[PDB]
Amino acid sequence: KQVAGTMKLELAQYREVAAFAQFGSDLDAATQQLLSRGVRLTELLKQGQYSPMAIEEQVAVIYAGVRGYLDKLEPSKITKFENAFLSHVISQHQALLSKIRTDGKISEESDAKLKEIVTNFLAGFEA
Amino acid sequence: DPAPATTFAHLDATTVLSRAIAELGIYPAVDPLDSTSRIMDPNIVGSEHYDVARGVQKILQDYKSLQDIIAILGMDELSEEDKLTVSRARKIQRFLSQPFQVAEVFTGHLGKLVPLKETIKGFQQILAGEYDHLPEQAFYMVGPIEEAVAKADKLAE
Amino acid sequence: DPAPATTFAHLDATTVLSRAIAELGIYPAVDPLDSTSRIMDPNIVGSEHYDVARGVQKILQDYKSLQDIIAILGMDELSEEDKLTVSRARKIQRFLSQPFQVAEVFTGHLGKLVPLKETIKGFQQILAGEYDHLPEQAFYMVGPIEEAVAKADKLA
Amino acid sequence: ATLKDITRRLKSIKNIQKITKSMKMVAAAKYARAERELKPARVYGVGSSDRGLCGAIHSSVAKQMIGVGDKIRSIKEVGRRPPTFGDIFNRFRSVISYKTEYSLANIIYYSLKESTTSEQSARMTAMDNASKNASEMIDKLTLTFNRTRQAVITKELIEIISGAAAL
Repeated sequence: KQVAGTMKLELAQYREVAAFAQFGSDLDAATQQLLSRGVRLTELLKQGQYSPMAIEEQVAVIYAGVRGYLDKLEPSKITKFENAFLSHVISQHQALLSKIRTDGKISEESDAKLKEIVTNFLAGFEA
Repeated sequence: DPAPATTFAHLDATTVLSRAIAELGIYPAVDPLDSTSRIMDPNIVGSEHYDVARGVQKILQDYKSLQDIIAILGMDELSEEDKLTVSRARKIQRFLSQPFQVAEVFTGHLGKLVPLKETIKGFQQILAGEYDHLPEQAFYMVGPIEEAVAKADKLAE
Repeated sequence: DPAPATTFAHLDATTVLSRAIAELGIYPAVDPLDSTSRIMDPNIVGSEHYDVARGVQKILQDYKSLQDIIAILGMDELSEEDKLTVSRARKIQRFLSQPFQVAEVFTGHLGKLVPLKETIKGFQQILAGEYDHLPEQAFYMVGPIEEAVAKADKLA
Repeated sequence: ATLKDITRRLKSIKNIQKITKSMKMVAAAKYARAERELKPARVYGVGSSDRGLCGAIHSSVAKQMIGVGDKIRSIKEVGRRPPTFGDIFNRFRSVISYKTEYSLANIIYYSLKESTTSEQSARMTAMDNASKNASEMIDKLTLTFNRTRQAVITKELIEIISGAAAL
């Protein structure tokens, strides 16, 4: 409910703008960020077939986008990212996955663990 | 139409041909954004075949939604990465065309059969950008990617 | 379409509820430009009730005309008469919102059935600029015009 | 003609309307910055471009006709960035209007900054009109669609009725 609401609002401001995408050379920083976010949240909504996700797994990946960590990452690269990032959090941070569920929402603690897992993981990716 | 519409579901693969596409001289006039196969899946044809194909449709669909738009709003306003996907899709469309053995009486061209791997490789290469310097009409009504390159020289004089 | 065509022949007014307006926190989500009435006629509701409505309609229409120039030149490149239309418009927009009794349970705020003459008066007085000095947020989610002055005096 | 025809013409002209409205907004943004930059360089005066879609701009000086701006040569990289000192003309009047060694750079700088004021002014106007035209065209096709939509349905139904009644 939490991350969803942001994504929903942010994709809608995107949809307000997504026409100035391929014909926008002289856009203001604000509408340039609506597109960027828009294009990336869009990539996070893509999904492979025959592989449904646990709800906490979804929120962890939506989290990447809604918190802006992918804003500087190439659109074409996002699906590759998600696959590696999710494998990592299911492999090493099962505990953290255990806590996004239990808590109902994302605690300050879960907001801490993610803030660091992503930042470092991402740096490793683009390295 | 009730008849053709009711038939799709009895099928494992659908090749849909279009008059709009035939009208341009693209034969076989197969519509690449409306032809499907049950086995078009990486677990089956492999990740290489699947990715290429999906790419071809991507650039083609992207192009299709730019068409009506730049037709009136002018070519020059486009981003240099956008107007490359314009040049590449237009080549891939042509590279989809192919002289048929049974249509020699219609084409003037010799019939050509392209092995699977060569088709995957040819298109992979166009998406890559390996032929952005080659003219559009070089990819038109040929078999494998070689003949587009050869056809490019014959058009150079 | 024959269905809505046939229907419209019997309607005397439309209330239009818009998602846009809701997302701006206006409750009821009523669009003040889209919602019409056949009896919005001075010969039925009175010369006065007519003129105020048409001023409220006009100022909101003219506020829509400027929002592009607001995006283009900012708010401080308006003329002094135009600075006012915006304030007033935005202040009218909020006074059109109102708390409902039926939702006193959900919110903790007491609802308001506002008598017709107080409605007529509130917007009458806003249009005249009798409340330009008051903060924009005083008119939001309020009953009659007295409770706007009351909301402005309470804001420290 | 057909529901299919109209649906597509609709898809594209709804797209067109949105871009022309945004380019109008871009032109407006570059115009105001050019207009409030025309004032100090005009008193400094007594002592086209690459990009089309600005109406009669490039044609008006080509009528009066080395050229400055790419759209002159075909009838470089100028117009886009507000022209600085280091870098026949159109003279700005209103949003809707324009009329066609150190003292040399002076005359270059005077026209060049007068040129882009008129350009983004005109482009703003042209795109405003293109967008409004498109919007008027959206409605007209929308009306046609439904007039066609209603007729097809009715037509399909009268065919069925006639078929059952003939038995």
